[PDB]
Amino acid sequence: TQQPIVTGTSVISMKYDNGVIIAADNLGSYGSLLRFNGVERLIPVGDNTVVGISGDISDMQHIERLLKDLVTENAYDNPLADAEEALEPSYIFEYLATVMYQRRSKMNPLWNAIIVAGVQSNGDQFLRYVNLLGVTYSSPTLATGFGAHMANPLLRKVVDRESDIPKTTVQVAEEAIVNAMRVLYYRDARSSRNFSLAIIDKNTGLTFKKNLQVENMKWDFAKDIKGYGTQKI
Amino acid sequence: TSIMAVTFKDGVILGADSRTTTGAYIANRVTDKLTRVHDKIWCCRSGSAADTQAIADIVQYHLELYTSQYGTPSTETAASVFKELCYENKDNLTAGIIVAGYDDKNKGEVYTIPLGGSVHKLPYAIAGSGSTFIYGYCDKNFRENMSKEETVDFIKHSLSQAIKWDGSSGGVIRMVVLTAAGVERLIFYPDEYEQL
Amino acid sequence: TSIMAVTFKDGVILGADSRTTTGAYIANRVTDKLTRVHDKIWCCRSGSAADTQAIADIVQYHLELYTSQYGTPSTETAASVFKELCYENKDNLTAGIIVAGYDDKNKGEVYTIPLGGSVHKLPYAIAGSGSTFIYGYCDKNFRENMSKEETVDFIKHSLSQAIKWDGSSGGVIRMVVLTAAGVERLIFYPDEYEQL
Amino acid sequence: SDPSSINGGIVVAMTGKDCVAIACDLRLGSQSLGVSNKFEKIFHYGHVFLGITGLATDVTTLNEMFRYKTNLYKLKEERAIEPETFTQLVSSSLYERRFGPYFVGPVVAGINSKSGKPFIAGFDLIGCIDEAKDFIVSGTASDQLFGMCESLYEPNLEPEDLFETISQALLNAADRDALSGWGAVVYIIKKDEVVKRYLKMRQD
Amino acid sequence: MDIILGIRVQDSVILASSKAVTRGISVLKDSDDKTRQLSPHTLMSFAGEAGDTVQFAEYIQANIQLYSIREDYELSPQAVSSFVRQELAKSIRSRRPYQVNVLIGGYDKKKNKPELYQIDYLGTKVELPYGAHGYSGFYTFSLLDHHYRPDMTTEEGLDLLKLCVQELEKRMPMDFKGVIVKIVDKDGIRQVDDFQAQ
Amino acid sequence: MDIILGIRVQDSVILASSKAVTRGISVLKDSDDKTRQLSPHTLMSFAGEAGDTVQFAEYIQANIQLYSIREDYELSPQAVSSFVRQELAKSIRSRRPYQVNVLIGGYDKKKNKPELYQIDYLGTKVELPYGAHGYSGFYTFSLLDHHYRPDMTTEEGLDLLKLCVQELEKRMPMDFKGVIVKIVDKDGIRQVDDFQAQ
Amino acid sequence: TTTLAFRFQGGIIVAVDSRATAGNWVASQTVKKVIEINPFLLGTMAGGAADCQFWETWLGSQCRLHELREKERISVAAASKILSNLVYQYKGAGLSMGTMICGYTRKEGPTIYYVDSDGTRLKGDIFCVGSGQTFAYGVLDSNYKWDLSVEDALYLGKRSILAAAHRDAYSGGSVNLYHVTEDGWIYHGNHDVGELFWKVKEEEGSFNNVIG
Amino acid sequence: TTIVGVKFNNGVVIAADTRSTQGPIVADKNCAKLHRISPKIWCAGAGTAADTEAVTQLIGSNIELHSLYTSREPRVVSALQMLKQHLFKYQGHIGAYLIVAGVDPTGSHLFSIHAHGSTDVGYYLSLGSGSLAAMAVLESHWKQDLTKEEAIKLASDAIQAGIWNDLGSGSNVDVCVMEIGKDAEYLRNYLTPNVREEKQKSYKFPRGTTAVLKESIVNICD
Amino acid sequence: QFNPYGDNGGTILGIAGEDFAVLAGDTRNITDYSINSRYEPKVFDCGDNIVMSANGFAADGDALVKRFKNSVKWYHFDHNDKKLSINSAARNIQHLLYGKRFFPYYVHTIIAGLDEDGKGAVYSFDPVGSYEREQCRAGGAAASLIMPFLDNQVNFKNQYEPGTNGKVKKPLKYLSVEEVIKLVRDSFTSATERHIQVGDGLEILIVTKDGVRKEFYELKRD
Ligand SMILES: */C1=C\C(=O)NCC[C@H](O)C[C@H](NC(=O)[C@@H](NC(=O)/C=C/C=C/CCCCCCC)[C@@H](C)O)C(=O)N[C@H]1C
Ligand SMILES: */C1=C\C(=O)NCC[C@H](O)C[C@H](NC(=O)[C@@H](NC(=O)/C=C/C=C/CCCCCCC)[C@@H](C)O)C(=O)N[C@H]1C
Repeated sequence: TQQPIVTGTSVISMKYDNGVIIAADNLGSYGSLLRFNGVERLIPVGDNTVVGISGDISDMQHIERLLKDLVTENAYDNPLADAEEALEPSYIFEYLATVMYQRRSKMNPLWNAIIVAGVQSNGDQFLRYVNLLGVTYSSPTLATGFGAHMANPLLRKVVDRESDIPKTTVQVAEEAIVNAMRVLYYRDARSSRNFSLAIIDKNTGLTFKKNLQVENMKWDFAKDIKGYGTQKI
Repeated sequence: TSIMAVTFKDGVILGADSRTTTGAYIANRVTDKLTRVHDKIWCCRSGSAADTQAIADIVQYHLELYTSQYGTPSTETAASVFKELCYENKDNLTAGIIVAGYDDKNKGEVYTIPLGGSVHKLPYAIAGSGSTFIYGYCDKNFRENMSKEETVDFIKHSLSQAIKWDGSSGGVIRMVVLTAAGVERLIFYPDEYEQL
Repeated sequence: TSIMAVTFKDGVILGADSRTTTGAYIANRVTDKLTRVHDKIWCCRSGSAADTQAIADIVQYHLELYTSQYGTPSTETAASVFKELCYENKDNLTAGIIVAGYDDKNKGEVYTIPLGGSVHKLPYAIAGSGSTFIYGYCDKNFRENMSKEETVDFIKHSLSQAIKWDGSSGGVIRMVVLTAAGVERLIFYPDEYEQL
Repeated sequence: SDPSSINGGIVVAMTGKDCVAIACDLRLGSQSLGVSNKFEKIFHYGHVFLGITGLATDVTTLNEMFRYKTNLYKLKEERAIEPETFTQLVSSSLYERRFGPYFVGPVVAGINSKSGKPFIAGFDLIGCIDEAKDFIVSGTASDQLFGMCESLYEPNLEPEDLFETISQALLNAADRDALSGWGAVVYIIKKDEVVKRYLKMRQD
Repeated sequence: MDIILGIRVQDSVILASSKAVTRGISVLKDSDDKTRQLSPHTLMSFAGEAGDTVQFAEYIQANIQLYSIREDYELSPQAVSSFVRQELAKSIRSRRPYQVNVLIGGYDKKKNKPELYQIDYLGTKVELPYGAHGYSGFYTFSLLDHHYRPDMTTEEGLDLLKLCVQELEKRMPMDFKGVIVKIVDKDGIRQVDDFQAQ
Repeated sequence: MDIILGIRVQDSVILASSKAVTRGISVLKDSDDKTRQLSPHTLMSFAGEAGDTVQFAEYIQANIQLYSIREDYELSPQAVSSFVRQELAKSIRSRRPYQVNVLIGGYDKKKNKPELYQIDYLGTKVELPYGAHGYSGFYTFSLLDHHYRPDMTTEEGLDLLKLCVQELEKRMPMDFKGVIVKIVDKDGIRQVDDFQAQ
Repeated sequence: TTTLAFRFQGGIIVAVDSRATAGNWVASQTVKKVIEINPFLLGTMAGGAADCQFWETWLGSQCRLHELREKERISVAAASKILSNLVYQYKGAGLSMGTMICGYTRKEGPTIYYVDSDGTRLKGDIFCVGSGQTFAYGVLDSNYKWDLSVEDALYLGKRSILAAAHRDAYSGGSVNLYHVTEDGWIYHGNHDVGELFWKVKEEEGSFNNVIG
Repeated sequence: TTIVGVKFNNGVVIAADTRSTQGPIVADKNCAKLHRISPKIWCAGAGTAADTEAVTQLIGSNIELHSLYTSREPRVVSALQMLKQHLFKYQGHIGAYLIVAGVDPTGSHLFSIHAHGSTDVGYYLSLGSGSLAAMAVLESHWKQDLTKEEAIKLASDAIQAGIWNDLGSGSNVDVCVMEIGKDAEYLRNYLTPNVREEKQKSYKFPRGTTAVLKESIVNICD
Repeated sequence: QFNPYGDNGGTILGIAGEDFAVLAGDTRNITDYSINSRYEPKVFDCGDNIVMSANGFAADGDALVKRFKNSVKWYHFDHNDKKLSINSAARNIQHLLYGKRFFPYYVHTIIAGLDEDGKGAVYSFDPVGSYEREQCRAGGAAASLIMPFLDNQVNFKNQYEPGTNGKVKKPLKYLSVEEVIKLVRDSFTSATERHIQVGDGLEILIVTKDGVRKEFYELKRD
């Protein structure tokens, strides 16, 4: 039984016709103090899987070491470690899912919400969630924390049901995800303007974008708002 | 919330962010924490929105009546009515108020009313959650009798930093200039103060 | 407590106040929160005195053994051992540690280990109760690759402010310069930094 | 601890073709102990009916209150109160005690003497009004009544069918609730006559 | 709790009430009468909190006697029970409520029938063939549910009672020192001073 | 609590123990024997927590019987009482302590004298002419403090007891369903099956 | 839950209801509150359902193992102490069970043992356990005679549960009867309280209060 | 509950869902969360239903009496001050979260009042459990100078964001348009996107199925 | 403090026919007022013609199903691929559950299949292992809504033969698969109306001697 201290906020994602996209801002909050700014909360494992983590940063750093070891280990006595016997997104998830539930069951959880995004060897898109309680689920779109409330309603408009995935392109998708990242910057008091985004396309592979920024923000109308009811000037 | 009021050569200037949150959710991003209680007496509101708005609305009523009967009230007086409400109801109020006004004889004046309900008159005063992050900065950059520009800059910098560190602050930076010349509203957007 | 470590052109410098209080009483006014874990790897201690001293003493033991067997340890390694102790025992520790060391290949390096037990490598880092008051100041005055003098001044100013506002800080300001040239101890008295 | 679950009991009202039905159980207990099997929860003032589930003492109190009020109402208005008006009266009567309410769940049923239109409505303990066109449920076994109604129910049933439907909803709902049952009564209301029948059900 | 039982037979109402008064570790009295006569044909038994119990009963008594004097008429049991339920329903939402439960038994000289009323400190009132307050109900309701008949005579009823008092002395934890019985009928209220072995 | 009394007369020890076993609202048994024989001339009465009570007694029994078999000799009461005080003093500071109070009465065939021991779950042991556990002591100690004499006969003692059991039925809240009495002397342990009216 | 068991001339009678609740919610009216430990032993379920159903099935296993080992049917006094000691090992952990171990051994005759998770083990002639115990005691206590015919005793049981099922909100469903003889126990049907109540009312004239 | 407010070029529009609940049970599948304070000043309310209704009427009643006394159309700032001062008086115990809007002799207005009494002002707002779902849509499509039709669409969509994504919201969409020069138009059940599919079977019981014990007629005529 | 448990809503239903059985559940997974997924299967085919579902706290629900399936695997290894009887499965699950009697699986579980006579069979459990075989059973969030309906339409409770003066109870004629699927759809569309946690989709598994089949229907998404 612990309590998160340095934390990461939302992690949002969805899947398009050829893969998946996942993003998370680069903030490391410490209460209300926006203390750290170079935090990469997107962990790529191999080149067909990206793991986005939110929640306690120290635990995230720890899940990170577990992921790297999972890779180092898979290589051992594995002549096809970079081929037929390489790490699949589904293996990486199932592993974390296991670790997560075992830790909640020991009353010493890893204070996080995780989304494993990627493309399976047979092309299939992989997107699944797991949190400190060991709870898991899937959906054409997934978000943690604040994104669950604001990002999902938006992304779901793009891919509402399964049949919508093949009709969605990377442009449409990456767009929605970037707009969602903007909305979260407008209303989440624990968010940053800078974020990272990643795309795992069955054809183009893994495209990992860093240092992005929220642009095209409407603020102008802020000038026409004076007082809180009866004030005029 | 990040708020401050600075006196200078021509009078006084009030500044504030525009973020009001309820938890981690930003309830309003374009809030106006700069309230008018008289022609040239304004205040900066921090603490409970409901508490400060209700106190402000009452002070405004009192000063409107004060005028009708005895003419124009001093900035010190407006501070007194605030202080009176705040101290007398300390147990049911969460309001940190900064009172700034322009007088022709006194020029610029600033009064700060902290949670206890005590009153403090100063050259400048900062308050609100984000105010803690810029104590060292402001103490090292404030100077008495700066010019309107030097002051609009002192405030723009100070608040950009407060907004930077404090997650309970943000949005746009609003200002209000009080001088013999009149009353001027200023607004600065993220795109500007973020890169200072 | 007010502590920080800043990297610069020739390596790195560590600074701290010397006040350790138990309530409102200043238990020790001439404390040394600048601890040596290796020849050119030191740390800044904040949080529980007993917790940080105990952790420090253990890291020093580990690095002494690391040496005997594999030679000189990197600054990143010393940070790792600290981080290992701090994360693994998070539930019984109240320690905020800043790790700074001088390498010949990496020059100056700074790692900060906050309460959670996570590790952060940065150009400079501040910590301790008084650190909150100088977030805005330091962010506006720090510059990369400053000279030994520019850096000793950045730290002297930053800490004089932290000591000014935070009652949990005070006494004398202590510094430690780490460069290829060696290790230099610096001390500044109230009479000097108070009037800056 | 929970006032609305000391005595128990349920009430349900349904609308049919030019008719409305309202039924209740007859239990009155004190926790697990059953005390009376004759505690009816339906009352009427003129052609308007009122079912009241909840803490018995309040069920009695409100009945005496609305009797009193509807009486003076008839003396001054020189006509009997209508369902729609009575609903408003109940609501404000309850919200009057917003910060120390009567722990009850009222249900109103009747046909508007002037328009001939059927009318039923439910209230929460502080007067919030819910005016449905199909059915209103109330009591310790309200979840059950909801499942029963949402399924069984269909529009414009005849008085003879609506009886079967509301009786089946009531009965099967009550049988899954330890605090309801011990007998039941059902009222079938038409613009001209009102039939009151007692049902045969388990007594455990 | 204390033993407060009530049974309505053909032409009368019988009230049984424990005679013990225990305070902590000691049984201070074995001859206590937990009852008050409200009018020539109306009796009320009560049990509950230490002070409330008597203060309420006497208060209710005084008021019914006053109505009698003022109207030179005796209020029907039903009416008396309605006045009492009202008093308690007021009490329940007052500053310091009365924690008293009562059984009201009387003979309606106009309807020429006996009536039994059970009312709890909340103001819950119900009319019953037989009733009880406290735990007593727990062992006696099934007995009566089994052996009760509306046309029973006062004698038959007094036996059914003895049956209940027996089960209560057998299975109940506390020593309630026996009961005091009273009959209410067309002729008024009288006590069966011979039940300690009837 | 339950009734656990003990009185040591001239040439024997008498133990009286309530026969009731109540669980919440219902008295489940009226013929319970809250005692265990540890050896031919040593008897132990007990009262306390629901499980602990029997589990402790039988455990102590088994051990004393084992010592008897192993040594082909019967431990003196004093010794048996020292073994028991030790067992409880261990229990008191263990993980889940035994909440059992006991009275130990036996006849020392070597000293040719009866002995009575009172020991509580804490491991507090004291030797007494008469003693009791629970509240019983509260009404009986003054009776015995008044009417007790060391040279009383078993008959005199059995009367003094009847006196106590009477005060207890008079002033005690609970109906303990009478007591079971037992005598321990030079000839062993026997039960007075006629005290329900002796 | 209401469960009773009494000893008499004809042996032992065991009657229980079948209502299972979770608050005011009636989970089941079809629960088997009589665990058939074996052709000569019976267990009653009161308190926690799983706690009884499980640990009593476990008891059956232990008994069977005793017989294989000792080539001799286990005594009721011993089967009751195995359950008793097991349950006491968990004293404090929260187990919740009030039960009756009933049987007929040539060596003890008809015997009834009360066993609850408190560690209490009691031998006796009449026992009623459950939230409806007082209602069954009422009926049972005043109509019991060692000289009841195996037929009249069977009825008194069935009726004692009917009484409890009525008054107690947590009891109900149906009645389950068992007759304990040395040759073992004999089931005596499932009696839906739904119908049994009305029947008894009419035929017996009781429950006069209820309106029929 | 999901309620929103959107100002457009010549007025203001407010919308809301129609689901009411107690715990996880839907109390009313189609209740009205749009309240009329005066002919052209409507208030949308979230929180404790009975409270928004009651507080809405009280101020509505007083604004009417005030209107009559002064012989002037009601102002939205009047409803805003009477409302907030009432809520503040009750230390937040009256669980009312309101978005009040409308037109009056001084233009078109849009406000929001929180149960503790603080008020806000803006071009678009939302409250309720669907609060965030809606705001996500408003922050994504609101633009300055919307037309009456664009505003209704935006408002309507924001409410939908809640119906679908929020468990506390659902059923239908209620809209109310208040244009500077015309009569306010209340559009009850503007959208009804949740009509139950026809049941698989009819459950009409055969008469005589229910067992009755007794029967009788009741007297209604005095 | 850390709370190891959570609630993901959902509701399951199991009905047993004469030579078949069905186990259905909605496919919505929630957390408070948010929807985690509109489609996350809850009923599984564990083999040997046994369908199962542990509803409540998803993490515990999956752990349990997983553990059971693993049990069936070894049962085969151990007893030469012998088919695990539905009743044996039931007893095994009771041990899985009670094994954690002091740190329970927060789930209400139901399994369906065919007995050793070819008759439909449904088994339901306690979060701690108590189990009973039954004709039909609803479990989960809206169980209190569905069960009453089921006692009425599947076992004809409180239903009598017309005219017989409520003296002859309706006969227990048994339902066919077609008729049973109707009560399942109606049970869920009705539950979806009044329970905010029930909706999105209805996945049904049908077990016959010929194996296991799946049927899917949508439910309102509000
Ligand atoms: C007799 C009734 C009785 O004698 N007393 C009433 C109290 C009795 O303990 C109730 C018992 N009911 C049950 O055993 C029920 N099962 C449970 O209560 C299980 C509880 C598990 C708790 C752990 C938390 C789980 C949270 C899960 C969230 C999805 C029924 C269903 O078996 C009872 O009725 N006893 C009868 C025999
Ligand atoms: C909007 C939904 C929303 O905004 N939030 C979700 C939760 C909301 O509170 C539910 C609300 N439900 C109701 O209003 C219901 N009634 C009640 O909640 C009544 C509460 C009474 C409390 C009385 C106790 C007072 C103690 C005082 C001590 C001094 C239903 C039945 O109307 C809702 O649906 N809100 C919608 C509009």
